[PDB]
Amino acid sequence: IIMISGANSGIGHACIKYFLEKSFHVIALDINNNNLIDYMKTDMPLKVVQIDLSNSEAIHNLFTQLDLEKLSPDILINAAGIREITPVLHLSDDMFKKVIDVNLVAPFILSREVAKRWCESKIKGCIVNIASVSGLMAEPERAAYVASKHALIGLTKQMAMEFGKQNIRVNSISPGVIRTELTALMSMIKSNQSLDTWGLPQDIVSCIEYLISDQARFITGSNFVIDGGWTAG
Amino acid sequence: IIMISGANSGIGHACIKYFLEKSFHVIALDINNNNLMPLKVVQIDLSNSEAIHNLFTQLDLEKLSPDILINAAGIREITPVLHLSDDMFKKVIDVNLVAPFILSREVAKRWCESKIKGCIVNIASVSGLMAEPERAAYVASKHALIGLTKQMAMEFGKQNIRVNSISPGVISNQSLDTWGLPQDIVSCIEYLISDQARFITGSNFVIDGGWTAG
Amino acid sequence: IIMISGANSGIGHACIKYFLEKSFHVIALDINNNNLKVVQIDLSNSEAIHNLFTQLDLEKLSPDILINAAGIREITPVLHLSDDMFKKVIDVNLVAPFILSREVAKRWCESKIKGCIVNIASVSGLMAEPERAAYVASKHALIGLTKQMAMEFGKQNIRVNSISPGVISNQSLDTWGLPQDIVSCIEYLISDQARFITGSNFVIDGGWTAG
Amino acid sequence: IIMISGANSGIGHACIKYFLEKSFHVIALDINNNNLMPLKVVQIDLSNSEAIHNLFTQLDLEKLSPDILINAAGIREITPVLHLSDDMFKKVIDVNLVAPFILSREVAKRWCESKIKGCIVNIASVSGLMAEPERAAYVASKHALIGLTKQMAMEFGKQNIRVNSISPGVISNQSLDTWGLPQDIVSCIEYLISDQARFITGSNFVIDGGWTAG
Ligand SMILES: NC(=O)c1ccc[n+]([C@@H]2O[C@H](COP(=O)([O-])OP(=O)(O)OC[C@H]3O[C@@H](n4cnc5c(N)ncnc54)[C@H](O)[C@@H]3O)[C@@H](O)[C@H]2O)c1
Ligand SMILES: NC(=O)c1ccc[n+]([C@@H]2O[C@H](COP(=O)([O-])OP(=O)(O)OC[C@H]3O[C@@H](n4cnc5c(N)ncnc54)[C@H](O)[C@@H]3O)[C@@H](O)[C@H]2O)c1
Ligand SMILES: NC(=O)c1ccc[n+]([C@@H]2O[C@H](COP(=O)([O-])OP(=O)(O)OC[C@H]3O[C@@H](n4cnc5c(N)ncnc54)[C@H](O)[C@@H]3O)[C@@H](O)[C@H]2O)c1
Ligand SMILES: NC(=O)c1ccc[n+]([C@@H]2O[C@H](COP(=O)([O-])OP(=O)(O)OC[C@H]3O[C@@H](n4cnc5c(N)ncnc54)[C@H](O)[C@@H]3O)[C@@H](O)[C@H]2O)c1
Repeated sequence: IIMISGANSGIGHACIKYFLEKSFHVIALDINNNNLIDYMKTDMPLKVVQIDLSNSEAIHNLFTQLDLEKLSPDILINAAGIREITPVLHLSDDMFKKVIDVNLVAPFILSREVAKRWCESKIKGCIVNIASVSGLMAEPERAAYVASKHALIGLTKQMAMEFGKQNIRVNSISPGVIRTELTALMSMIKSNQSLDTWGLPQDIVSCIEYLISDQARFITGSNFVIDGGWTAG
Repeated sequence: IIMISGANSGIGHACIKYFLEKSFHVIALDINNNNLMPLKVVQIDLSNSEAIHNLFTQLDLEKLSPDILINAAGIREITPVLHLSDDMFKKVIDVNLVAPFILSREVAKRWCESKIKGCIVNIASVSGLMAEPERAAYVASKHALIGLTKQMAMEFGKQNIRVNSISPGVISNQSLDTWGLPQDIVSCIEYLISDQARFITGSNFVIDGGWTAG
Repeated sequence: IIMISGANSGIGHACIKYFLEKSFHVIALDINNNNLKVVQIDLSNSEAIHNLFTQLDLEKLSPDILINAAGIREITPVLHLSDDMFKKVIDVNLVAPFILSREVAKRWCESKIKGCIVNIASVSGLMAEPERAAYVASKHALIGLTKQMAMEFGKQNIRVNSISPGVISNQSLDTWGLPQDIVSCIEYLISDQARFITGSNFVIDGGWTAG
Repeated sequence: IIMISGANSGIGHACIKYFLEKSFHVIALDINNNNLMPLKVVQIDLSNSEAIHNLFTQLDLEKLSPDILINAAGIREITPVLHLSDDMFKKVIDVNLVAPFILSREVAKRWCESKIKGCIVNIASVSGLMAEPERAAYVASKHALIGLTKQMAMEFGKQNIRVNSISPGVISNQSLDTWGLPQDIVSCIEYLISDQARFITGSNFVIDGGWTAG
């Protein structure tokens, strides 16, 4: 059982399809589901929850439903995220906070909750946080985004230490520019990379597969940068 | 004119005495004032953003705007993560990240409108570079702050607004055989705000007795 | 074809085993050989490297993939660490990766062919330790070098990445790392699934660098 | 007494004026001397480690042990990496990394022997934190030097020997509209050797006008 946030789009949605193909049971979290409706009509082992991850009450109601339905996820993938592009002086309090509530607070809460159940059961859990190269190098017009992505890397490290004794591994992936719904400008992207190729969702999906695998037994608290050389210098 | 949050204790408090004694006009922000000349002391809960907005309404009525922001208000939970509630996680984030962001946006706005230089110094921590147990919020919030620092340094650089951070160690795991003291952090602030710091922006100054070395 | 330095021991030897088993033409380089082209070479000798490349230019053998795993760790108080012991660690741990990396990249650029280099660094490339001045300098240098060479050769599809093993209490996890944790990472990093990965350093360390 | 490599040019040079003018006895170390009061000038190739060992034998016989060491001698190749030869890479390493290693071990030996409380500053670079085109040896050497700073800080910390580095940017890819000047490096050196730097070691001070910010 693998629980994936941001399931309606981009990376999270490429994960939904990939992991259903390899016979995982998938719990999909997203605030929209227009791009999951078709799959909901099938008999695939797919539980879709509609949920505003910025509402921490709704996150409890999620865990109430999972407990009552007897779903303990084995893996959590925190991919849901938002990103502002607005001058910092135009960025309102609420919207700074929204970006924080989705990108940082929600991963923390979902992580505390799955980890509570894993601790209680002696299960060997796995968590992957999708941060960003904005968690390492800043960008203009992105105060909250950079802040939130730096915070999530930090959080990954902290929570790896908190739960390592229980063999719950917690890692992050920091994508560079990946072509999804979230994303002249193209030549600027390339001029800031080393590779002349576009980042795709499959590059992140593959990294997740590596990091949830048995081969990743000794991997915790690390940040895997998947960015075509953006952070190189 | 320097604005200092966390003025009622430790690093912020030590900054009060020191810049008053250097002849600065001081605006002191803290939720407590028991521990508190050109000194405006404000009793304020900095996790309440409505109260930061009202502070600025008062400051604009007073035609009083800071040249310098020191974000030293801060809280550290010590709680096992399973016992760290939603609200406490968020409170730590609202004090340690959201309040520096709001205070910084606000003083940046007025520096940009007045076309005046400005300087912000953010008090982070070594917990911004290295995690520790029982510190989910503290660590995430301090990391976030370091990232906030670099971001706003980039945002405002062209307008000559410098934004830097300091990451103190503790004020065995150290390299030096001495205690970190408040004055070690004050001296670095003094440096970061000075004319000698004209070319320093987006930098994190670690003052930690070798704690982060290895 | 894959070239692996440090082939006689630990991480390098584990790779020889795995990549034969996977059908690769392996080229092992090492000073010792007591444990497939096997070359006995001291990599701290720059003219031996140039000769290996001479020989290899005559045999048609230029690797598709390079794995710099040859390394030595002094454990020496820094006051007793001689000039020559310091240069040697630097010559093996840094200079040789660079010479070996420049040489394969030369042939890849000429042939207009993709290449892949994985540099075995260390968590000592990120966090210092006492009594390891050369080692820590050298592994910090190699992380630097990986990023620089990732930039240098990106637009020729030459990918350059590194791995920072922990030890193969100061960790988060209660197990010991194994040469296979590092081999599995090298495998991932040379895969077609790593098309987008360059300049990155992969930490594989049980949480050692976490905090 | 302050020992300064690279004393003939740029940052080492500007340190010569500066610390002479503040009453330090200075030992200038460089391979050239055309741009060079209690001053001892040594013409020395810092890539030749026999000569270094010589200098210190001599200095011991003159009972001159420096109190402070500034490692500023440096070289940057700008050369495409396919044209960077073995010798060229080794030379950059020998100057930028090996020499500061040796000079540092040599002055620490004497501080430990005499029970002095010494101070070392390493002049690294933003290329110690970020790669650039055509700078394989420079980038590797400068990353090496940050790493050595942390390690020797850890080694000699029980002996109150502080080891720190500074990472100059350029002395558009910056956030500030401005050039670094040697003085920005010199003031930072002055701060790191001071009594207010008592709790500072292992640290890396970036002075780059936002280059590394993102
Ligand atoms: N695409 C990129 O270039 C890129 C690069 C680096 C990092 N990232 C990060 O990767 C992750 C996914 O990015 P993507 O490109 O797939 O984005 P995307 O916008 O295509 O999809 C993100 C999904 O998150 C969901 N989400 C947002 N807010 C939510 C809420 N409050 N409750 C529930 N769901 C919510 C969205 O609705 C969406 O379906 C994010 O964490 C993002 O910051 C993306
Ligand atoms: N002392 C250390 O070991 C250490 C180390 C690294 C970083 N720090 C950081 O340095 C800064 C100052 O720490 P300190 O040791 O001086 O702490 P302290 O507890 O002595 O002082 C912090 C002050 O912040 C104030 N504060 C907390 N919440 C507030 C709110 N909601 N509104 C207004 N004020 C509030 C407190 O009332 C207190 O006066 C903080 O950012 C802290 O995280 C401290
Ligand atoms: N095992 C660990 O805990 C660990 C941790 C971090 C990094 N590393 C690094 O991984 C790499 C391999 O590690 P290992 O555990 O396999 O060490 P090892 O001693 O088991 O293997 C090193 C190999 O490198 C070869 N080598 C050393 N000097 C040489 C020279 N001058 N010329 C040619 N070959 C030479 C040795 O002969 C040996 O076969 C090294 O770069 C090392 O620094 C290891
Ligand atoms: N200027 C910048 O923008 C900048 C940026 C980042 C880092 N740095 C670093 O700052 C330090 C000083 O830089 P600078 O700009 O003053 O450089 P520079 O070239 O102006 O001066 C360096 C000096 O080191 C000396 N030197 C070189 N090789 C020597 C040898 N083998 N023996 C003795 N002396 C030798 C040279 O003769 C020269 O006088 C260096 O370590 C450099 O890498 C400078």
